[PDB]
Amino acid sequence: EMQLTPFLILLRKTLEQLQEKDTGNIFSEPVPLSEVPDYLDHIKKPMDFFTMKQNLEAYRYLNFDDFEEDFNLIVSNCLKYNAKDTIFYRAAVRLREQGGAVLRQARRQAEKM
Ligand SMILES: CC(=O)c1c(C)[nH]c(-c2csc(N=C(N)N)n2)c1CCC(C)C
Repeated sequence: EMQLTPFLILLRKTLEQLQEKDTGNIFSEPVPLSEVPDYLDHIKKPMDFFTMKQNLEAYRYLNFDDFEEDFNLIVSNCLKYNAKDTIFYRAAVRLREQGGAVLRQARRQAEKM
């Protein structure tokens, strides 16, 4: 229950804040399946911040939980695919932590709308 335009503005700002936490830009674009031929063997739904931006602009996120679910996929896919002793795995842990804080604040803003 709220106006659509301010909610989308909030999600755009939140998505920018989450991307800023991915300093290596390793989550900015889809995992290149040509370079990782086995990626889809066990990853059911790839996700990345560019796809999230597309989904946002296509009006596919109309509540906070659907936005947060796709962010959580970025994290969970990376934890699943990569071994614990890799930079990629630790980057996903760091994004989970830093992004979680961004998301809690953004949700508190939405609840005032
Ligand atoms: C495995 C994984 O989880 C990846 C995540 C989160 N991002 C990327 C990525 C984005 S862009 C790019 N570019 C090149 N040239 N590999 N790799 C990967 C695949 C990395 C390869 C080297 C195993």
